[PDB]
Amino acid sequence: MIIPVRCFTCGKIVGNKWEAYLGLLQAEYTEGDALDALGLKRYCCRRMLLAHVDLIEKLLNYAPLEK
Amino acid sequence: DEITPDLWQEACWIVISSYFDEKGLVRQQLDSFDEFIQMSVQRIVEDAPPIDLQAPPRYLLKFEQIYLSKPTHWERDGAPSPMMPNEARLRNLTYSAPLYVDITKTVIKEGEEQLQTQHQKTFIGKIPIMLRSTYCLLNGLTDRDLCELNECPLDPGGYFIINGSEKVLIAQEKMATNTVYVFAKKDSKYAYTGECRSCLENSSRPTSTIWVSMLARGAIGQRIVATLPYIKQEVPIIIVFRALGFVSDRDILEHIIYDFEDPEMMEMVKPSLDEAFVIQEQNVALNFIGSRGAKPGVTKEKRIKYAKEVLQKEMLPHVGVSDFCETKKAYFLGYMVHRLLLAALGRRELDDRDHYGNKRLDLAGPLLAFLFRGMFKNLLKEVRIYAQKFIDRGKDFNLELAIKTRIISDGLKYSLATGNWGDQKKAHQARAGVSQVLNRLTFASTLSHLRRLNSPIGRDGKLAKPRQLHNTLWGMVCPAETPEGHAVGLVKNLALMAYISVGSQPSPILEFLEEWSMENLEEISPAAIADATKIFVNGCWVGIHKDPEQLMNTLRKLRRQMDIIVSEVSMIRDIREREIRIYTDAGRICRPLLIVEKQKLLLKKRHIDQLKEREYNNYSWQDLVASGVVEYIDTLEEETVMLAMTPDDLQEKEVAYCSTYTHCEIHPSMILGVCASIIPFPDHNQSPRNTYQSAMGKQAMGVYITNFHVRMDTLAHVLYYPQKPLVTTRSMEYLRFRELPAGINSIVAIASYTGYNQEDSVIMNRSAVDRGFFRSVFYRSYKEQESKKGFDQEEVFEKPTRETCQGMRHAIYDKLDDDGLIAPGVRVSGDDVIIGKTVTLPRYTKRDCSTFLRTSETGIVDQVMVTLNQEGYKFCKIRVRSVRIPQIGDKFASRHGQKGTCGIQYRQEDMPFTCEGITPDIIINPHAIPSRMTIGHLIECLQGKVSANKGEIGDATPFNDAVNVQKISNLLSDYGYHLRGNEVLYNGFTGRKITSQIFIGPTYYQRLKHMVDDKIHSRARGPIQILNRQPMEGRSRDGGLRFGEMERDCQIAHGAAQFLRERLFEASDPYQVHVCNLCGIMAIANTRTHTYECRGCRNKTQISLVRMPYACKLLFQELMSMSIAPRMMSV
Amino acid sequence: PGFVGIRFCQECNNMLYPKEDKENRILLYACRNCDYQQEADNSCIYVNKITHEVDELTQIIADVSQDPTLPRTEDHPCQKCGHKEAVFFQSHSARAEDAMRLYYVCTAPHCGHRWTE
RNA sequence: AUCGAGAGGA
Ligand SMILES: [Zn+2]
Ligand SMILES: [Zn+2]
Ligand SMILES: [Zn+2]
Ligand SMILES: [Zn+2]
Repeated sequence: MIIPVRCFTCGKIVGNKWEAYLGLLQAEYTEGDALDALGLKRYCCRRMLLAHVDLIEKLLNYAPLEK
Repeated sequence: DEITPDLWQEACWIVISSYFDEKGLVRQQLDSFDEFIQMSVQRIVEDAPPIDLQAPPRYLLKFEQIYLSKPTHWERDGAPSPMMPNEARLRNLTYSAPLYVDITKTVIKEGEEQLQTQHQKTFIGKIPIMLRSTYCLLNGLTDRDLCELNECPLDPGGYFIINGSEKVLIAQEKMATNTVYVFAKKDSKYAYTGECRSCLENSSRPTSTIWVSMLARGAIGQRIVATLPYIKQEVPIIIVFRALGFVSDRDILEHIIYDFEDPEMMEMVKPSLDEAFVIQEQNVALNFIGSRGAKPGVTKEKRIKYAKEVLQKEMLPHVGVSDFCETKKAYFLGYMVHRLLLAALGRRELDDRDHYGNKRLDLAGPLLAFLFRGMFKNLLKEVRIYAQKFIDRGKDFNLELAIKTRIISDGLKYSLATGNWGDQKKAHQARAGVSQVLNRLTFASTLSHLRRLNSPIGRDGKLAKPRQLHNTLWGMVCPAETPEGHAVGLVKNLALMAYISVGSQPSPILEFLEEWSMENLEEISPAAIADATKIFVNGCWVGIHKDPEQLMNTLRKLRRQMDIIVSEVSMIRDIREREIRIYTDAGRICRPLLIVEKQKLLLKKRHIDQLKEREYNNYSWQDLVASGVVEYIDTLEEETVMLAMTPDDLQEKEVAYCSTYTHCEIHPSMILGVCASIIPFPDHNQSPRNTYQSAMGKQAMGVYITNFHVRMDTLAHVLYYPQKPLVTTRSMEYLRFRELPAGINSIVAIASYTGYNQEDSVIMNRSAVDRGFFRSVFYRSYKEQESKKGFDQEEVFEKPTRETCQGMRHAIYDKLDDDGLIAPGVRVSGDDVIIGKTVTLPRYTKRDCSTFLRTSETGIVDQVMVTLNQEGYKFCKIRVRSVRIPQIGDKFASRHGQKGTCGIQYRQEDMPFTCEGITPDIIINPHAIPSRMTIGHLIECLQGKVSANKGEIGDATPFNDAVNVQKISNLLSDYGYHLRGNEVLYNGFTGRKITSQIFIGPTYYQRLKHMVDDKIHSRARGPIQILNRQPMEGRSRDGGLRFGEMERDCQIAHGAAQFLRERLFEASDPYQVHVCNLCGIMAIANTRTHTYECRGCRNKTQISLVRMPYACKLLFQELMSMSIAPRMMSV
Repeated sequence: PGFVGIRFCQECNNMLYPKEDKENRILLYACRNCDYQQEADNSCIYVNKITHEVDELTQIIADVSQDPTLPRTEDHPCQKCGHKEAVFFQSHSARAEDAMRLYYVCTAPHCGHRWTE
């Protein structure tokens, strides 16, 4: 639902790159160039950022249980 | 103007996207229900006859109008409030709306003393509502509005909520009605049989099947007979024709044979005439029909009346049930005989039972209409009895008390709740499997269950013909998605652009045909039918025409302009036989296609331009259909269509194949369904693999729905880190797999590493699993309610106590609160208590009835919900949360039928690594590829390596000539990798290079619901069944495993007699009986006082102890129940 | 030989059955409902073509040339009108074993000539 | 708890 912390394969930290990745994408980067800007050179970490579906943004459309 | 090939792949998919923006994936369910509520209920209410009751005063009670309000709920105080579907799910309510009917009761006694009293909005019942239909509170709501209501915006709807349970109506296949089908049964007295399941336009009775058969050769020739309804004896066709008023043989053959220049037909009908010459007038023929019937009246008068009523009502209702229709019925029965003779003369082909042009899909609307007809008839009956018992006393009555609304309400609710489709009393004549529980395991499973079709041939049937993938399923049913168990080919799935017609009235078409140059059937002379073309509308021969070609041109122009003919109307011109069959009825599966001009598409570039700005200029799919550019073609009209697979087929070629195409595919990949549209490169797999994936995408974990936090589902699996596939098809954009994916992209290496992945198994990375790889959470909901059914005994939620409760287990109840309910966040292990319920007795005055955890779960309480159920006692739902970390024995699958369990997990230092230290997440065995021929797995792995190295999503759409393996390899060689996806790997244990370069890359894997922890089970002297003292059945019952007949046979072959006796006697049900040595019948033993005696023989000394299974004692006693004397003689 | 058709009475419009007049030793067709009789003109009462040597060109109709799903050829021109294009198709009729034979039809409107190679 | 039904696994 949320960006993983580490790459499943190598263990590189990708948790701090989702927001930067999105900011680069709205900056008219291609996904490949964006992944290059964040330093994801192994295709495992590129897999992590490139195949992520941010479902938490949809789960935050529901009001919480307590106000 | 023309769309060039280089733009085509965009244009077509743009068109496809517009379709899914307009329709969706559950459009058939919603349209069926909408037609049922808008039209079918009103038609059913009006088609019921007014109930005239009189002792004197009389009352008619005519029902005239219906009103279906929005779904509401009535509390105990009775305040109506709008009920939201999520509240229905949580509170175990039924998402139903009240149906009110306007009733008109006029008093007529004498002397023109007439006065009408109208009861506006008389509450006649409650009708369950399909979600996201027009009459659903979630109709037209925005995604923000749905999220405000705790609903998922991606939820398709198309299901009902009955008692909190989401129920989905499965479309039921049936042979089309009002159509003549000539078959030939090999083993039967008849050579050829022409059947016609006839049913009037607005259904009020079942389908009345009429058969017109030919007796098999071996008196002199072949005799034609007719098996009329309600008559248990064959009847010659000539007798039926005379009974309809056609006595002269010339008239009968005018109606049967339209071309008198054809002696073959003549000699083949001659035996039937020769067999019916003694009967020569209408009354005598009617008497013969009545005599052959199963109720032969002693007096010929009532025989003739009965025959008249049968031939006017039960024979061919679709032709007309009123009087003076004998001409139409005679023409139609003559057409049936003509079709039979054409089949017997070889001039026409026998009809194919499996052709989907001959089938209809009974959807939610027409199924609920069947229920509503039965239930409204029962309601009117009950009203008749209630009003009769009052007017017999000569006084007025209150219709509000006559209407017991529970008939309609409880009937629809029961039928949708259980699936037994029919009256609750006829629970065995009713057909189950309709209305199943919606599958909420993954979004693909939900979509597929909502697009599920069913062929009710019966799973027991071992004839493969109905299970075969017929040619006519193309574009209408997924070729791949089908269960591989006992229902192969019977349970089917819609193709993506397949639309089941909702139904329409033939009135405008018939009126236009009248205004057009068609000639009615009663006004013509039969001599004109020879060269003319017949015109059937919904099976009824309505007239004839002289130029069928320009008639078809006119009708196609009318349908393409959205004129009087609506889009779903099928219009088939059979040319060799001069019929023109027009269909407007419901259940016709069809699909959209691009119309083709001389040799060009009508879809010009301007349509693609307007479709690109679909969100600004509101140019939608319906504007594409209204432009005459797209057309819905049904299975039966496809027979007359010449399709182009792609616009490339419309190019002029060195040798032209067709050069006269009429339509084009929007894209061939639309022949696949929801679950097959997720397979990447399915045209590079063996088809069984695609079927197995289509079945296994439905057990894959993911996020089954966005609003899973609020749902109290019995079972739910949510994946921690779902990922969209790196290699995807262009159809998942509409399945919403990208928004709710059900897997993870795993670096998979196809290698033989340590031997722990052999025979369909995988080696997973323990380090990856530690990082959340394929981790899931399992949510289990327990429900409970405290019933105050009566003052005799009442249940209540309260923390039990050791001093007052009787059936209190030794498990500790400290985790419960004073309210008797555990609190969220509390860690609960197996056998623990989550709800403390106590029931008052008639360990005193209350017994423990607490709800324990399903054993061996060990979760944490996710949340607790308390509310009131329909009747209004306290009702609790507790959701417990258990994190499932993948382990040895958990089942995983790719999208290519490649399933396997985790054999072992190695840490990152133990796994093999590339020069750049990439270890595989999964290692699968190379031996799973060759026999299976899942080359799509390898192409997906290579495409995924390219996608990950390039920063894109691979296009694995099935039939795409712009993507082949050589292009992908050339792309991969540009990123510094071996072009075929191989890499040098190093042994993780020793660090030495592996001699064989391993094939490794990203592949989309799925974690399936089948985890080993939910399957492991053991027993050693647990509970036993009551009837036969043998181990229980199931893990949940702590039962034992069945040592079956085949195990007995295996151990007999082994010769292991003591092991066989241990398994079948000592480990199952050891027992002792006392037998009389004289009569061999079980005696009476009293081991405390040591007095053994047989009442039969009156002896108490010659008794013997026998060690036998309890099941054998039970057998012998059940035989003695049957007056059999099984005497166990010990000598 | 050729088949024999059914013939009906002129009064009751029922089928005439065969009968023999010994007095003149001549075939008659008489109705067993009314009392009509007629002098036969064929002298043949029944014909069975066991070989089933049926000319399927008679079963074809020119309207089939309007079928978009039939194949068309330019190699077999029409002998009646000279049109180049023509649709062709096989017998596809039961009781015809050697049914790979092709039947051609002229696509010219109002010609509708049918033939076989 | 029973029974039935349905959905699934091999
Ligand atoms: Zn990595
Ligand atoms: Zn005895
Ligand atoms: Zn006559
Ligand atoms: Zn010609």
